[PDB]
Amino acid sequence: TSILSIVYKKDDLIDLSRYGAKINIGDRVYYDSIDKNQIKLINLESSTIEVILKNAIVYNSMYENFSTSFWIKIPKYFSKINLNNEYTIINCIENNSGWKVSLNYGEIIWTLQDNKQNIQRVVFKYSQMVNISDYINRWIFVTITNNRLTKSKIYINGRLIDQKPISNLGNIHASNKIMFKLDGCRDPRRYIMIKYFNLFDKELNEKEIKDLYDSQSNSGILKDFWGNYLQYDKPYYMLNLFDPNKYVDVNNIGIRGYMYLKGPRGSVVTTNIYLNSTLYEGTKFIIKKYASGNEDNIVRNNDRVYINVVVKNKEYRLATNASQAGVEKILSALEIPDVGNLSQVVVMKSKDDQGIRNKCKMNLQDNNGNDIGFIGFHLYDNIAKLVASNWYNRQVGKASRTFGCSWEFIPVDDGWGESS
Amino acid sequence: YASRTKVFPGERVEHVTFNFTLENQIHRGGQYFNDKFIGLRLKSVSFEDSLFEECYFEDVTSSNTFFRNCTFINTVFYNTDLFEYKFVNSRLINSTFLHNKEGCPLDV
Ligand SMILES: *[C@@H]1O[C@H](CO[C@@H]2O[C@@H](C)[C@@H](O)[C@@H](O)[C@@H]2O)[C@@H](O[C@@H]2O[C@H](CO)[C@@H](O)[C@H](O)[C@H]2NC(C)=O)[C@H](O)[C@H]1NC(C)=O
Ligand SMILES: *[C@@H]1O[C@H](CO)[C@@H](O)[C@H](O)[C@H]1NC(C)=O
Ligand SMILES: *[C@@H]1O[C@H](CO)[C@@H](O)[C@H](O)[C@H]1NC(C)=O
Repeated sequence: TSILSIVYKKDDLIDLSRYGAKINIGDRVYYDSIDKNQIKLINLESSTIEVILKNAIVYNSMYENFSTSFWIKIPKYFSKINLNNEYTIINCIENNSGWKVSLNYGEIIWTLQDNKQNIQRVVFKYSQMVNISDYINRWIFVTITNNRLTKSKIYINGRLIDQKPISNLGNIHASNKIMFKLDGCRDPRRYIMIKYFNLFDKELNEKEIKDLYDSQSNSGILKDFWGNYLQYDKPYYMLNLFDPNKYVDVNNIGIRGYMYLKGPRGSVVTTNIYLNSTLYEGTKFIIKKYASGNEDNIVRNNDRVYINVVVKNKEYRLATNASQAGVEKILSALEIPDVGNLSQVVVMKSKDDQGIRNKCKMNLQDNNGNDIGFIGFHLYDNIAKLVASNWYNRQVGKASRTFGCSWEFIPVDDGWGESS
Repeated sequence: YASRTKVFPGERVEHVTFNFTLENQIHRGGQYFNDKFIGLRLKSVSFEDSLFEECYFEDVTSSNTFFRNCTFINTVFYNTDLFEYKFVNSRLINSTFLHNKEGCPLDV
């Protein structure tokens, strides 16, 4: 049911569908080292991806429903130069007729234009004043459905954001060639990243789109704050979803010292452009592989690893005393050699028992393979102290809402621009 | 007290530190480039029409201190009680506030 499917291969891009669409690539198109199937397009002329379709599959009908899907990553807009600068990223418009996706300050837009130059637009709008954003500089699954008889709808991560009737529109033509380049952007240092572009000759429903989201989500591999692959030996800042205005901190080194959530988080501001909350606050959490036999530095589900802690640019270890009072017992950072037989083994957990994707959670386990439990926080005399407990596991068994067993890993990225 | 107020219209400053205490002053039209302000107390000091660029404010406590019509670029406010009501009609660009002191939301 797929007509175009741009997928990475041996130092090139090919089409999975049985149509053999011609592909040509510029000399300035880049690829991520770990996840090469994600494509970076910078604001230049040579940064071009041209895909040519077959005359038998060119959209030239008036009742033909069709859908598209892709993954997109849009860096932060830093200055006023980006305001009111609607710039195009994909065109299939010829003779002022076709379909185009474009980007504006906190906006992603679908545009359809028939032979009569009638314009229909569907928009997704995300703010940039928020404390922590789910969209800024993070991967977004954008899919777009077009039913010529009812409406045209936009889906962000599988959920409905906007819909607009298109019954008035007449015959919509499409270009034989489809476009990938930043077009109409005044900013010379603005890029995007794109991943998995798919086209379908029918209107997709909620079920099929959710299935596609889940399929392309790579639920069996851990993800960081920016939606990329989690890697070992890389320093990560830590965020708790349920308490996101505090950061992990230490007070004393060793067992007598406790790691806690200290706050509040600071701010980064640019008056009228962005007023986010600082993400580079606290103590880094390096991940060290223990038993994962995989050659890649990519972290997968159910992996058994160790976690280093960077305190005054020195690397310590997570461990807790298994034998102490209660279940919600305190974790600590200790000298690497002096761990002894303290519980240090952690299991990385992304998808649940049924395989439904959720955020990163770590399960402390002992040498005997007994679950100390999920890592989270609990308040002892007004201090939000880090604890590993099986209470989270109990609520998971009861299908209850666990509180604090969900963590988020934030590496330093150029798309955020914060000063460390 | 208001009669005794001192005024310094215009001053350009290059790389240098600034730990001191000022009382009843107005600095106007200042242009400070990459200047760090460590361990200073401000009592009724106002900066007007000033430009701070790659500045650094640390351990700053201020009473009746304002930054009006000021522009901050790539500046960092570390361990300061300079809350958002002390920047009157200012413009901050790529600026960070870290570890803000505890204080009242308004002037006391
Ligand atoms: C605001 O910052 C961003 C990011 O720059 C980083 O953060 C700054 C505070 C400072 O610490 C820099 O050294 C950091 O690199 C700027 O956007 C980037 O600017 C750099 C130029 O050094 C350029 O190489 C990148 O391509 C820019 N990225 C984008 C997407 O434009 C931005 O320019 C700063 N704002 C202003 C007004 O200059
Ligand atoms: C600040 O520095 C000056 C010299 O630059 C010095 O005279 C003064 O004593 C310093 N203040 C403190 C608190 O040390
Ligand atoms: C200070 O602001 C005034 C108006 O509020 C403006 O005319 C002036 O240019 C500003 N000063 C500088 C140095 O730009």
